[PDB]
Amino acid sequence: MLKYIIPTIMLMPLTWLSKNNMIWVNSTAHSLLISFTSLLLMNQFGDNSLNFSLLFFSDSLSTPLLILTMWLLPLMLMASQHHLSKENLTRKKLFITMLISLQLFLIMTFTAMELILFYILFEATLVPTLIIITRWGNQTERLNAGLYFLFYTLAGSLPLLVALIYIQNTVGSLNFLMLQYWVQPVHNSWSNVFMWLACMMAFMVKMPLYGLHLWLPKAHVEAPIAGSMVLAAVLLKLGGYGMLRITLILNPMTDFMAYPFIMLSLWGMIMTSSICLRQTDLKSLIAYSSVSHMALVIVAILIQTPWSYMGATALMIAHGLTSSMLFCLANSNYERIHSRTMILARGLQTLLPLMATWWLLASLTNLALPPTINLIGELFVVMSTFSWSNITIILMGVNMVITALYSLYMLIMTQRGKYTYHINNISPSFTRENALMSLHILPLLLLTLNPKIILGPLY
Amino acid sequence: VRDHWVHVLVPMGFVFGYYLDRKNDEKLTAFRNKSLLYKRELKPNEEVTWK
Amino acid sequence: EPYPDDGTGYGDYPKLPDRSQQERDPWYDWDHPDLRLNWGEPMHWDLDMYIRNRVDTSPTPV
Amino acid sequence: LFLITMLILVTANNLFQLFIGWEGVGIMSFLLIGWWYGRADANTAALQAILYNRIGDIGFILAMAWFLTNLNTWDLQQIFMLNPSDSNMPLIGLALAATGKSAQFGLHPWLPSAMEGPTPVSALLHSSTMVVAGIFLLIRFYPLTENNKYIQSITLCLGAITTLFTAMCALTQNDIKKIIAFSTSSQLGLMMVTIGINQPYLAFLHICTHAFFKAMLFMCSGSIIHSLNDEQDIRKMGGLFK
Amino acid sequence: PLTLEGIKDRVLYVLKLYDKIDPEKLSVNSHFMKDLGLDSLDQVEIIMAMEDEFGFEIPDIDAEKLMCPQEIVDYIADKKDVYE
Amino acid sequence: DKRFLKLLRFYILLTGIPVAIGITLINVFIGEAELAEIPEGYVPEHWEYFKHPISRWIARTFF
Amino acid sequence: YLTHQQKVLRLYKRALRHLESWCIHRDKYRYFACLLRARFDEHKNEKDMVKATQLLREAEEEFWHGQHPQPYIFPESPGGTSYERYECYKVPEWCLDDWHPSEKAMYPDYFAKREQWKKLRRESWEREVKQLQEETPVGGPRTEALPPARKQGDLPPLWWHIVTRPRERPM
Amino acid sequence: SWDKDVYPEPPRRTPAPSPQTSLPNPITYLTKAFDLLVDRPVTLVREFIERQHAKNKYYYYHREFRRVPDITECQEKDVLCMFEAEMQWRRDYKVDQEIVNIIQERLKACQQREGESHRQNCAKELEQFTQVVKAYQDRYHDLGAHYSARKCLAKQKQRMLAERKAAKEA
Amino acid sequence: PKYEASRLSSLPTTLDPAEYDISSETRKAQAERLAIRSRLKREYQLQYYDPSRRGVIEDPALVRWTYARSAFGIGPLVFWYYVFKTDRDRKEKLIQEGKLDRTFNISY
Amino acid sequence: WQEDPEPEDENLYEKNPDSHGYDKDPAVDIWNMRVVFFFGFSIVLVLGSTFVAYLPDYRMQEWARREAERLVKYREAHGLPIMESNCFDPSKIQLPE
Ligand SMILES: CCCCCCCCCCCCO[C@@H]1O[C@H](CO)[C@@H](O[C@H]2O[C@H](CO)[C@@H](O)[C@H](O)[C@H]2O)[C@H](O)[C@H]1O
Ligand SMILES: CCCCCCCCCCCCO[C@@H]1O[C@H](CO)[C@@H](O[C@H]2O[C@H](CO)[C@@H](O)[C@H](O)[C@H]2O)[C@H](O)[C@H]1O
Ligand SMILES: CCCCCCCCCCCCO[C@@H]1O[C@H](CO)[C@@H](O[C@H]2O[C@H](CO)[C@@H](O)[C@H](O)[C@H]2O)[C@H](O)[C@H]1O
Ligand SMILES: CCCCCCCCCCCCO[C@@H]1O[C@H](CO)[C@@H](O[C@H]2O[C@H](CO)[C@@H](O)[C@H](O)[C@H]2O)[C@H](O)[C@H]1O
Ligand SMILES: CCCCCCCCCCCCO[C@@H]1O[C@H](CO)[C@@H](O[C@H]2O[C@H](CO)[C@@H](O)[C@H](O)[C@H]2O)[C@H](O)[C@H]1O
Repeated sequence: MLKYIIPTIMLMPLTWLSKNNMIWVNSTAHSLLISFTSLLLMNQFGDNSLNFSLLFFSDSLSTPLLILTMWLLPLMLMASQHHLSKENLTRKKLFITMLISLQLFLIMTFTAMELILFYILFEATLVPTLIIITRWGNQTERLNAGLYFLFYTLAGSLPLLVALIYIQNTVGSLNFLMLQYWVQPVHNSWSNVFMWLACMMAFMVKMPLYGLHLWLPKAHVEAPIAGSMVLAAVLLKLGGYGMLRITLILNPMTDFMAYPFIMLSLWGMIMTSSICLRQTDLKSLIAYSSVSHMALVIVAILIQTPWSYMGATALMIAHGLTSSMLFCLANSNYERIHSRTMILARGLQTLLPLMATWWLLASLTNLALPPTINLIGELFVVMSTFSWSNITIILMGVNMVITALYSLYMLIMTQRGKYTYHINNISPSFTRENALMSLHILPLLLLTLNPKIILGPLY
Repeated sequence: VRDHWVHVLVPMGFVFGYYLDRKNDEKLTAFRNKSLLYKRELKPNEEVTWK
Repeated sequence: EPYPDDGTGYGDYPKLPDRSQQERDPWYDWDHPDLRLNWGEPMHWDLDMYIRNRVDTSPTPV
Repeated sequence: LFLITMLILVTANNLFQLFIGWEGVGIMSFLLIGWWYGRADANTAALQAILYNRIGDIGFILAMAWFLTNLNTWDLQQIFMLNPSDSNMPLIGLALAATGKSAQFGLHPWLPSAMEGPTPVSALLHSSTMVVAGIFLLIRFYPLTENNKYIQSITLCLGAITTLFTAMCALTQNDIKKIIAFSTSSQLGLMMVTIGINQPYLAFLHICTHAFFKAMLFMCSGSIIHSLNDEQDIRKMGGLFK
Repeated sequence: PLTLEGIKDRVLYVLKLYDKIDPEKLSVNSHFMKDLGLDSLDQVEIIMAMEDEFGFEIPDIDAEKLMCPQEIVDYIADKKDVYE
Repeated sequence: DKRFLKLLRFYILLTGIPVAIGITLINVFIGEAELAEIPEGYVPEHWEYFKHPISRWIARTFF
Repeated sequence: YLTHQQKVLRLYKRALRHLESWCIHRDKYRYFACLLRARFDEHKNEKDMVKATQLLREAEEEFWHGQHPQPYIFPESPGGTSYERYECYKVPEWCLDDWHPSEKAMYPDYFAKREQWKKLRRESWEREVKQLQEETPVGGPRTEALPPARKQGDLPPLWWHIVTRPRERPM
Repeated sequence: SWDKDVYPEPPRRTPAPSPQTSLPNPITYLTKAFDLLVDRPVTLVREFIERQHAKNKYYYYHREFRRVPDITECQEKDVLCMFEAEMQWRRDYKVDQEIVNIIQERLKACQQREGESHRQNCAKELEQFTQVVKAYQDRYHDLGAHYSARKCLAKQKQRMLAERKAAKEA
Repeated sequence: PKYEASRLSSLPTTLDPAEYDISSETRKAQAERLAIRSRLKREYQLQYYDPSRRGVIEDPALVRWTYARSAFGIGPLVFWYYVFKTDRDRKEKLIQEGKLDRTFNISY
Repeated sequence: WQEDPEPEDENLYEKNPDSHGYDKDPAVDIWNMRVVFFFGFSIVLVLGSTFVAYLPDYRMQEWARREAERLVKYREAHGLPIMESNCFDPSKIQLPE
């Protein structure tokens, strides 16, 4: 993985040694080159994972998440450089450095063989993410958003550390390849019940599980655009990736331990989808939309079927592009009217015809129109949970209806109707913004032609 | 060139990273041509099956 | 008139009549004609439920 | 695009490809019903069509899930070959999906509301594209429904209540486009009745014949409306014979 | 395509088919109350015929103010964007 | 809006057309490999287990 | 807010429109419209205003019972089939400010005339604000009525968004 | 182009034309037009391409995996042996998935091919499909997303113990 | 037959008994309401008509609304828990007994 | 206190009507559009989509099919079951009891 670690590290001297007016050009250009080389990780085999060294490996689960991570860095750079234009040069370079350091931790997190190494990197992502929100958010309550985000995580992550160290003592190793062969069944006991919860609750908070989700809308409303993009697209999936890995060593106890979380997820997805129908902050609506989509991922992971794991992988990738695109669309309006209130600026299709098309496409993928990979992932989960219990189709189907309702409600409210009379600063869409939207949706739709590369190891 | 010398940094980082990935495989050759699956007789001009 | 003092969390936000925006005079020169609101007037707590695309409370002939 | 999504639906040989067309016509109808997007009632009607059709889509995904779980397939060829006898659940799902798509009683109001769209939309929506898709889906599955008396009884009564209720609504409507829309709902109910008496090929013949004169009636109403400067109330027409 | 003269011709044409108005006394400036002796019930019926003549509604708040043919011509011209 | 779509079209076609032409020439003049039994005593290279010339170039160069 | 006279006149118009929805045919409507008018003319000279209010209240109870459930609506009136149909084509005039110079070059005459209006607006604004200050009592406006211009060369205060509003059929 | 034994088709029986009308058959003239205007130019382009292909004949091979000891022969926790056995079991699992896919393709082709007589004439395919699905279900069903040769063996031994008990009670 | 108002169908204004008895106190209140409306209208209009203004006219009423709004918990989880748990216990019991049909079920 | 007033929002189009929205300096703005469009669309999306389209048998699903065809041919030619229930030979298993 050094061919990705080192050039990512070199982005830092590139940014600091660039001419003052070239920092965005150079960092964007070279981060795109790193993203191109990331496609060499597609050398996956049917039986064995791609095991580079004693520290790093890449299977079909981590590879799509790696590609998404390195694709997202140039997009965040493009999305950030406008609202940071007045920032002084050193603080701009520090901002870009946080984004680069976030990529560094993320690609190492997704490729670590040993689970303590994954833990340290998994925890290290907190620092630049917290700094990005509290330093470069606009509003007063970004400070509280940082503390909620920080302490929700550490409330779950410290028990995980204790469990991980306990598991190594008992088993002798935390190398994930070793765990596949030395794994032993988890028998029933109160000790194993708390081992299970310690192994899982940290990832539940990240997803976030319904009932542990209130940090997320708080974080999004305060974060700058790049913060929301990485948070929605990658940082949530750290918990999804963590669960997909650690469930290996939790059988058969997951059989009955999953129930309360499945109930929270299955009911939570309806609750959060309904909440979206009444949200007045556009960013908060997209944040609640993520909670609803990630509830499906949690169910998929917990029921542990080949179909559910494939759906979970596709849903995680598909949501990452879709939700990141929606924050970018929401942010493009915000950079004109300086408000996140959804009802403030209406009828924008009359004023911004092509941005209306991007809104339309983002909404269509959000409601999982066939054959977008959004639907492929959702459909696979719906398929698998029906076998788990046929009654789940009722909650799955109802959630589909509500998702279509709030997705299109977003579109109708902001883009259709009459334009607000007094808002007279809706300038034409910039090339940067149109490129940013298209750099989300085009790869997302191209993945329809070859979905297999996002379906994960169970494919 | 003082104008564009910084544009070799990430490309050089990739070459160095590629080279170090290859050197690490040289430390993991304990089973080269020894797995039951792939073990064979060396070809006449072959020193090692992979490198 | 505020909402009744409970833990519900309305604070001092006024309790306004539970009527749809469809019931407002369509001929009056509203600052927001699509919503039938004037700039500065207090908005119903459930305005987003009472827009013309959603819940209608208009009198019915039956 | 609306025509293309329909031809995907009609030529589909597996349920996933059919679902692509199913949802495609749904979203194209959303875009065309809400053509005049500055009008709140147009946006409301467009979203209403999405709402009712996604309720019927619950049936579609149920049938997809049953067929995969129990028959290991989404291909029509394998489903008909395995010929399940306990087909109550998959067919109830298909009937629900047909009820939304073909505006049968219960999920019926969206079809008359769809008159918000420009008249050519109504002509194509009601004749050769969206609304007959629900009927077409059930005709595609006659190898299963012809062996299920319980499913036949359900579709029979659903069509009967539909054909009578919507024809009764049409008796008093004053908007010319709504009278024709309720005529389509009633004609759809008759098609559902034909499915209920185990006459799938007759139901299919009515789809074809209906397309010609229903699309003509809309085009004639559009001719009148255009000549009367967008008047659609029949109480303000009259004396147009010559 | 409406014209200021075209609108005026049709407004007076309608009024000249109203038995309570004598077509000889009618001009564009005739007040419906002071010159023609009509009442406010009559005025409501005149506005209704204008709505029927041109096929659009004049809201009650505006209609009550239109007391002569010229004010109707002005009102119709303003809502239809007729400048000639 | 029109300028963006022209730029998008130009930069997609800037390499798209050369790649589309390159694929056609490779298919026409090099063509695909033909399946054969492994000759007795022959050890194929790992990239000789793939049929399309671009695929076996990818396997040879990068994988 | 509405006078008694306004309420009676509103009811008469509303009653006549619903009666037409029922009658449909013009000859039938003419007959029943005259009968309806005679019901209003009967109590035209009622000077007891408590009795007059009773007459109107019963009349409105009668109207609610006898109204058409699907009355005729003019196509572009609120609730009609063409209401707001053309809003999507209405584009505010400030949007032209953002036109690219090559787009503006396609209409040199139009954009020179637009500059004169923008100059007229800029030079008038201070006098409009001043006129409104002088004519507004201490408490502020008590009604929404706006005044005319009082001198020569003055424009009626707050005219721009009335005068330059989109055409009803803008495209 | 493919093995006719793997993907069999019965011999085809096409009736000869037997016109009972003096009117010309439009399909016959469209068929001749299609041959002249579509097939021949298409065939000419293809023959040029194949001529280029014959100048550069090169081969690819189907990879052969030697057999290695199964998980049954692996000492507990001996990852070097377990690894090779696990990889072999995973390759076999993918192969068995494609064996089922072949049999399902046979069944579906027969259903379409036999038309309104499929229910009777596709019985042999239906039976073969029924058996392979049962064998496939026994091997791999209910293992879960974290499947392994170990879990697969545990299932077989559970099945073998249930079969030994039932035979004993008989 | 009198009108019965409902939550989703209001009393018509022409049928409302308080619309025909308007006293001096009621008229005074209406004037006070019109005065508040007119004052806000002028404040809005002086900005909306200002030729030099480019941007958004911030509405404190809108801000108060979003601020106020941005400021049945185990029962359904328990209910759904017993629905799915009861269903899966029943299903598991039948599979162990062989009484559930899974003849062609090889996708999960 | 003593504090600066809030700056007024700036429209990039007023000074540069040809702005791509990347930078106030037109030369930098044009360069930044070019790298994004070239490295984003011309390289990663176009060449990356081509690279993915031609991956050498991603995860052996083509090899598996060929191998399945070889085994189905062999087993049917020798009167063997297409597939056996048992994944592992019973002879190599010692059951408990
Ligand atoms: C002996 C062990 C220590 C090994 C140290 C090896 C590195 C030594 C570097 C010495 C040269 C430092 O160079 C000095 O700092 C920076 C970047 O270089 C330059 O100035 C910089 O200003 C801005 C950034 O703020 C940019 O335009 C650009 O990065 C550069 O011009 C100075 O003009 C140069 O005088
Ligand atoms: C959101 C959080 C969700 C939390 C979900 C909580 C699930 C609770 C699971 C309860 C079962 C716990 O595990 C249970 O522990 C006891 C320990 O005494 C074990 O039982 C053991 O102790 C008891 C003593 O009472 C003995 O009778 C028994 O012989 C012995 O084996 C059980 O074999 C095991 O089933
Ligand atoms: C291995 C892959 C590496 C890919 C890296 C891609 C980075 C692309 C960045 C391009 C940005 C170029 O931006 C700018 O263009 C020209 C280059 O002559 C120069 O601009 C100007 O510089 C001096 C004069 O001042 C002249 O020599 C030059 O002719 C002139 O154009 C700037 O010095 C450079 O900063
Ligand atoms: C569309 C642009 C895509 C750019 C990326 C692809 C660039 C390179 C693509 C084609 C490279 C040439 O393709 C290559 O040609 C020869 C066939 O002549 C093959 O080579 C094989 O046959 C040739 C003889 O013909 C001999 O060297 C030998 O028998 C064997 O190695 C390679 O296995 C094939 O991969
Ligand atoms: C999505 C595309 C991303 C593109 C990113 C571009 C990064 C640049 C990577 C260049 C790597 C070239 O690396 C070099 O290629 C040659 C190809 O002859 C390989 O050459 C070797 O390949 C195999 C290895 O068993 C054998 O055929 C033989 O040993 C030799 O030919 C070398 O093993 C490799 O060191």
